[PDB]
Amino acid sequence: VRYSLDPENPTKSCKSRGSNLRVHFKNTRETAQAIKGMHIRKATKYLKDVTLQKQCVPFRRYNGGVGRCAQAKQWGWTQGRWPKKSAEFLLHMLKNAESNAELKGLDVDSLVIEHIQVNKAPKMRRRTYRAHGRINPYMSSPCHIEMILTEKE
Amino acid sequence: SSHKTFRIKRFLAKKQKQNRPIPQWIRMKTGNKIRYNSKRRHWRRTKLGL
Amino acid sequence: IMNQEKLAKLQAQVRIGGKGTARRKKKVVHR
Amino acid sequence: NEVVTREYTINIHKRIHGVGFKKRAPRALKEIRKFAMKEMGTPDVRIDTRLNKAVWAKGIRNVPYRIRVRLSRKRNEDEDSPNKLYTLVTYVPVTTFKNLQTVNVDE
Amino acid sequence: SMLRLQKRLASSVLRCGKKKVWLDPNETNEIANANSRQQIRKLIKDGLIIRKPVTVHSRARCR
RNA sequence: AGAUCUUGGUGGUAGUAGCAAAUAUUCAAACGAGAACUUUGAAGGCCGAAGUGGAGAAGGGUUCCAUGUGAACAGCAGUUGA
Ligand SMILES: [Mg+2]
Ligand SMILES: [Mg+2]
Ligand SMILES: [Mg+2]
Ligand SMILES: [Mg+2]
Ligand SMILES: [Mg+2]
Ligand SMILES: [Mg+2]
Ligand SMILES: [Mg+2]
Ligand SMILES: [Mg+2]
Ligand SMILES: [Mg+2]
Ligand SMILES: [Mg+2]
Ligand SMILES: [Mg+2]
Repeated sequence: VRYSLDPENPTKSCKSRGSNLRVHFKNTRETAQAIKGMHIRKATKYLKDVTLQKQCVPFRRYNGGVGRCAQAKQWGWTQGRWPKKSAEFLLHMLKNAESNAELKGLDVDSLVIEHIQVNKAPKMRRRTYRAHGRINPYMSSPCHIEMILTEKE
Repeated sequence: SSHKTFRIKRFLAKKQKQNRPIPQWIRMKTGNKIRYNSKRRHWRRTKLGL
Repeated sequence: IMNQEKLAKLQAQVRIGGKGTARRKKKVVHR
Repeated sequence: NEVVTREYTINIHKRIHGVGFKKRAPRALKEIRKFAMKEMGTPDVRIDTRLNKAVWAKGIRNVPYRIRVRLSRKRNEDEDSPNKLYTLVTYVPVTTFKNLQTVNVDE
Repeated sequence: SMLRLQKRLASSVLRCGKKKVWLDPNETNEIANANSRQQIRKLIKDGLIIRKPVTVHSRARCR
C-alpha cells in the first residue's frame, strides 16, 4: 500500500499500519507526536508510563480545555494528559512493527520511529436526544495510523 | 396481546417468516447486486402496520 | 474414620459462611 | 528474608478521618491495601474475606478505629506473572489495642 | 462459568427464591454441567446445591 | 458569490458542554487475551406487602428458551444483553 514519506532505504526499514481504529484522532495525534523520533525501546517504555500515568503526552494543538499537569514540564509545555487507549493502540502497532522487523531480519534494538502519521477515518454515526424532541449527532472520530521504523545507532 | 384473531396471527406469522437474512449463496449468483436483506425489521425499532 | 488431619480440614468445608449461617451437611460425589 | 510474616495494627480512624459516610468502608479497604503495599513492597495485595467482613462489620460509615492485621509475604511462583511476591492480609481478632507492637510472627 | 440458568432451575426445583439457592463456589464446573431439572435434583441430592435457611426475624422482643 | 436560495459534503466551536432525580457498595475466586460492570460465594445496604414481590387486561409480536459470536448497537465497558 502507498505510505506517505517512503523510507530513504527500504531495507533498513519496517512498516506498520492500521485503519479505522476506534481511538480518538486528537489524542492519538498528540501521542504520535510525542513518540515520534524515539528509539523503539524508549517509545515502548514511554507508552507504558503514559498508561501508568507516570509520563504524560503534551497536548499542543488540540489543547482546548486540557488541564495542566506537572509532567508537562518535561516537554516545553504546560498542558498534558494520559490517553490510555491511544497508548495501547500505539503499543500494539509497535509490536506489529517489531514483528515485521523480525521477519525482515533486522535487529530491533536499533529501530527509531522516523515516520508516524495519524489521519482521520470516516466518522461513524450514533444518535443522541436533546431537550425539545431534537436529535443530534454522536459521531465517533476514528483514525488511520501508519509508522515507519528505521535502523540507526 | 395474548388474545388474538386467526387473521392477525396469520399476518404476524408471515411477518416472522419473512424477517430473516438472505442465504449466503445468493451473493454468488451471476449479477446479484444484493448485499443484504434491506427489509429486515426489528420489533423495537419499527412497529408493524396493524 | 476420623483422625486429626481429617478433622482439622473438615472444619473448613462444613463452614460455608460466617457466624449465624447454617452448616454444610454433605458433599457427596456419585457417578 | 522474603517469606516473612508480621502482625501490625492500623489506625483506620487516622487514615479515614474526613471521608464521607458512603465512602468510609471502601476507603478503609483502599487504605489497608495501600498500607500493605507500603510495608511489604508488593503491588499484589490480597485481602482476606474475613478481614473485609471485619472492616464492614459495623456498616459503611462506622468503621472500627483500629484493626489488627497480619501481613504475610508469600511466593507467587505458581504461573507466569509480573510479580513473584504477594502479600496476604488476614484479620487478627484482639480484645484490646493497648501496648500492641508490630511483631514478627513465625511460621 | 455463568450459572444464571442453574440458579433459576435450582430455585424452581427447591420451590424457594433465588435468595435461598446456594451453589457450591468450588464445584462451578460440575454445577455448570447441569442443564436440566433432573441434574439439578441430582446436585441437590449430592449436596452441591443447598437451600439456605430463612433469615431470622425473632419475636422475642415483641413478646 | 449572494436569493434566512435547493441538495450533498466539511470546519471552528471542541476533546468543549456534558455522561449529577430516586442513600451503596466491598472482598475473594472462576471463565477469559482482556473484569469497577459477567458468574459464584461472603459481607454491607435498599424496595418494606398501597413493593423495586407474585400474576393478568389493552398494546407489542417472537422480545420467550437453549447454544454460539463479539463486527455494529446497548451515549464507559462487557466474557453480558430485550
Ligand atoms: Mg474552552
Ligand atoms: Mg438528552
Ligand atoms: Mg420526545
Ligand atoms: Mg416503543
Ligand atoms: Mg455557489
Ligand atoms: Mg468535561
Ligand atoms: Mg457530570
Ligand atoms: Mg428498609
Ligand atoms: Mg406488580
Ligand atoms: Mg432472554
Ligand atoms: Mg458503549
